[PDB]
Amino acid sequence: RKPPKGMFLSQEDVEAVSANATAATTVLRQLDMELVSVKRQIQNIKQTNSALKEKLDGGIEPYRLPEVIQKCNARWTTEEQLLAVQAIRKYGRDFQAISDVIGNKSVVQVKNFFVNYRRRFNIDEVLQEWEAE
Amino acid sequence: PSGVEGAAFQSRLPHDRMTSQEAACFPDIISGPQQTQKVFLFIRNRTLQLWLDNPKIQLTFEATLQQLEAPYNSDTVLVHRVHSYLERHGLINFGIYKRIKPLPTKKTGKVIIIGSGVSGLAAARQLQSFGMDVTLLEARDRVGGRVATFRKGNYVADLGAMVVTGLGGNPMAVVSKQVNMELAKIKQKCPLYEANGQAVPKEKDEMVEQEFNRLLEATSYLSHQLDFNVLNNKPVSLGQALEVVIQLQEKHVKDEQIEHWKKIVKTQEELKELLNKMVNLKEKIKELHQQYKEASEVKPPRDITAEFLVKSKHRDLTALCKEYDELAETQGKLEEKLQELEANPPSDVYLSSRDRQILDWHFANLEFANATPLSTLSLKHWDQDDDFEFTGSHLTVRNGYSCVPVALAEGLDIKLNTAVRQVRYTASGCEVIAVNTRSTSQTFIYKCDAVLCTLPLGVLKQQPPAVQFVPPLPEWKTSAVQRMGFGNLNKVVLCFDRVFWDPSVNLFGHVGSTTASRGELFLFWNLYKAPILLALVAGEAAGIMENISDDVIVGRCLAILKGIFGSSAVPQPKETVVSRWRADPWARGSYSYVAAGSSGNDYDLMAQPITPGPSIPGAPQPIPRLFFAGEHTIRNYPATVHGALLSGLREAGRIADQFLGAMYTL
Ligand SMILES: CCC(=N)C[C@@H](c1ccccc1)[C@]12Nc3cc(C)c(C)cc3N(C[C@H](O)[C@H](O)[C@H](O)COP(=O)(O)OP(=O)(O)OC[C@H]3O[C@@H](n4cnc5c(N)ncnc54)[C@H](O)[C@@H]3O)[C@@H]1NC(=O)NC2=O
Repeated sequence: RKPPKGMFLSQEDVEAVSANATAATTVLRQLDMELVSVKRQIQNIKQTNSALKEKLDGGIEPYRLPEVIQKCNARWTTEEQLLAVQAIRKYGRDFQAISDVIGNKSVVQVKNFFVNYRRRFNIDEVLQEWEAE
Repeated sequence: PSGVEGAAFQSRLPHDRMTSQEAACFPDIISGPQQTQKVFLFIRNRTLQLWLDNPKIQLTFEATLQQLEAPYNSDTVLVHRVHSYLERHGLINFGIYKRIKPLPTKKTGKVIIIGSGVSGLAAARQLQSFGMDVTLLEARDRVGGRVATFRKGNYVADLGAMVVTGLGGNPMAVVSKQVNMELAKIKQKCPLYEANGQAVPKEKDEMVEQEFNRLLEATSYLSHQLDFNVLNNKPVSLGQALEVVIQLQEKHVKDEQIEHWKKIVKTQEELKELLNKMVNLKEKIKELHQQYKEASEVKPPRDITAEFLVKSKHRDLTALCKEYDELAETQGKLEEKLQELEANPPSDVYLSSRDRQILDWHFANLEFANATPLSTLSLKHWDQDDDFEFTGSHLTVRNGYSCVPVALAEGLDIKLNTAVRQVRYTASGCEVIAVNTRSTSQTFIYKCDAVLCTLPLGVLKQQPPAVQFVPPLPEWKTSAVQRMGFGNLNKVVLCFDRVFWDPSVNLFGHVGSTTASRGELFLFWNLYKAPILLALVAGEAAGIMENISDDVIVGRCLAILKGIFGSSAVPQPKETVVSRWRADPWARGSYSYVAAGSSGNDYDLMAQPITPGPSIPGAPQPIPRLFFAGEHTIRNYPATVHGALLSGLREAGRIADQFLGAMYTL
C-alpha cells in the first residue's frame, strides 16, 4: 500500500528521474544550484541585517524619559481643561492619548469631559477640525 | 510442523489440500465428496511420513498398507493408487535406498540421458528403478557436473555447489540421511572490512544494511504498486530500479535542504523588515526626544500651549518607546528562531563515499546470489521463487558436495568422456550422436525410445551450437532459451598451512573500492576442516577475472587478506584453485537467473517435452520423444542442487508414465 517509511517514491518523481538518460543528473543539479542560490541569498540578508543591527546600537536608551507617577484626580483645574481642548485638537477620540497628556485624568473622565464641556468648548468644531487633517 | 502434516510440508505439499498434480491422477477423488478427499490426503501424508521416517529402505505397497489403520486401510485400490503415484513421481523411494523386491529381470523401453549432473543422475536412478534401460552420456571425466569438488591431500573445497539452503522441506534433507554428507551449519555473522583493511563499525554496518533492505522493498514497491516495469520498450531491470530509487532518495535529501534553508530566508527576511521598522522608530524617537528637550528648555512659568507641548511630546515619546520595546520583543523571538533552524539542518548527504561503498558490497552479495549483474535481473520476477525458500540454517557439505553425485552414480551405466553432438528424434524413436572428448574423430550412435536432455542452459545457449537438434527445437523452446538468463560466479580456493583468521567466523566480507569491482573477491568463506579460505568473485567482476591468471588473482587475494589480518600473519598459500564457469565448455556459466524480459514461466517452457512430427503423413500424433530436466527447468527451485534433483525426479516420472503407462489413474 505504501513505501518503506521515510523513502520517497511518488508516481510523479519516478517519471521525472527516468524521463531520459541523465534526467537524473539534470534534476539533481537544478536543486544543487537552487541550494547554492538560496545559500548566498542567506548570507546577503545576514550581511544586510548585520549592518541594520549596528545602526540600532545603544538602543533607545539616551531617549527614554523617567516615569510620571501621578494620582488620578477628579476636579478640572482650568489648566487641565485647556490641556484637554488642545489634546482633542491633536488626538480626536484617542481618549487614552488625551488621558496621558492631561496626566491625571482617567480614560472615562476624559469621555465624561466630552459630554460635560461639549457645548462650552465647541468640541463638535474641535473634533471636526481634527478630522480635517 | 510434525506428524503426518510435517511429512506433507517436508515433501513440499499442502497437508490439507490436493495439488494440481493430484487432481490430474485422482480426478474421481478431487471432484468427489469431501470425506474421501480427507481419506486420500491422510493416506498420502501417512505414506510420505513412513518413507520420510526411514529413507534408507524402500517403502513397498505392502509395508504401507500394513502400517495403515481403519478406516484408511480398508480401501486397498485407493492405498495402491496413492502409493504408486508417490513412487512414480519420486516423492517416496528416491535417491539411494535398499531395494526389497530386486529389480525386474528384463527392462522395458530405452532412455538416453544427456549429462550426469545431479538432475541427470536423479532421473537415471528413477528410470532404472522403474525397470527401464538407462544410459547417461557425460562429456566430463566425472559425474556431478556443476557439483565440482576440489580434492588434494586433505584440502576439500567445492568449486561448484557448496551450500544446502536449509533442510526444511528440502529433498536434500532425505538425501543427507541416505548419503554420508558431513553437514555443518553456517554461522550467519559476517564482518565487513573496507578497502583500508579495517572493520566497518556496527554503527555504519547496520545503518547501511538496513538502507539496503529498505532499498529492495522500494524496488518491490515500484514493480507491483507503481507498475514501473517497462522503460522505452525495454523491460526494467532490478539494477535500473535500484538506481532510480537511490536517485529519488538523493533528490529528496536535497528537496529537504532547499525547503529548510527556504525556511531560514523567509524568517531572516521577517527580521529584515522588522529591523527596518526598528531603525525608522529609533529615528523618530531620536528626533522626537530632541523636540521634547527643546520644549523643556522653555523654563516655567509657561502658558498652557507651551505646557501642552511638553506633555504632548512626552506622551508621544513613551508611545513610541512602547512600540520599540514590543519590536525588540519580536526581534528576540525571531533572532532565536534562527539559531533554532541553524542548529538542526536536515541530512547533509543521502550516502557518503564510505556508505555507497558498503552498500555496493550488499549489491555484490545479491549479484552473487543471482550470479549476475543486477542490471540483468528482471525487476518483477528476479525473486519469483522466494515463497518456496526452505526453513532452517544453511549448511555446508564439509566432506565436499561431490560425495552426492558420486553416490547417486553408483549402479548406473554412465559413459564418461562422451560429448553429445547431435540429438535426432523422430516419430519412431531417437538416435544420439556423441564423440570421444579425448580423440574426437571417434564417433558413437545411440538408439533410444526417448532422450532426457540435462544440458546446462549456457550450453543450450551456445552460438554457434555445441549440440545440434534434428529437427530443430521449435521456436517456443528456443525463445525461452534466449530470454532466460544464465549467470556466472567464480570461486578462489586458498589452502594454507595454518589458520590466521577468526576460526569461529565462517564468512567475512571485503568492501571493494569502486562500483565496478564490487564483486571482485568481495567475500571469504572459512568452512572446511582444513585451513582453507574460499573467495567469491561475483557480479561483473566474475566475467572479467576469468581473463586474469591465477597468480594475479591470488595476489589480490593475499593483498586483501594482509590488509585485514596484518601483512605478516598471511603466509604464502600452499595450494590454489580458480574456477572459470563461463569458460568451461560443459557449463558456459554457473546457473540461471530470471533475466529482464523473462519470467518464472520461461522455466516451465524449458521443462515441456518435444513431440516430433509424424513419419508417414496422415499417421497419428506421436508420443513425446525429447524431454528436459535441469536447474533451468524447475520454476519453483531454479539455480539449485535440490531444484535440479527435483526436475530429474519430475521427468523420470513423466517419462515412465509415457512409456510404461500409468496404472494408478484408473
Ligand atoms: C539460487 C540459489 C543458488 N544459487 C544455489 C547455490 C547457492 C549460492 C549461494 C548461496 C547459497 C546457495 C549453489 N552454489 C553454486 C555455486 C556455483 C559456483 C555453481 C556453478 C552452481 C551452484 N549451485 C547451482 C547448482 O550447482 C546447479 O543448479 C546444479 O548442480 C545443476 O545440475 P544439472 O541441472 O544436472 O546441470 P549440470 O550439473 O551442469 O549437469 C549437466 C551435465 O551435462 C554435461 N554436458 C554438457 N554438455 C554436454 C554434451 N555436449 N554432451 C554430454 N554431456 C554434456 C556437463 O558436463 C554436466 O555434467 C548451487 N546449488 C546448491 O544447491 N547450492 C549451492 O551452494
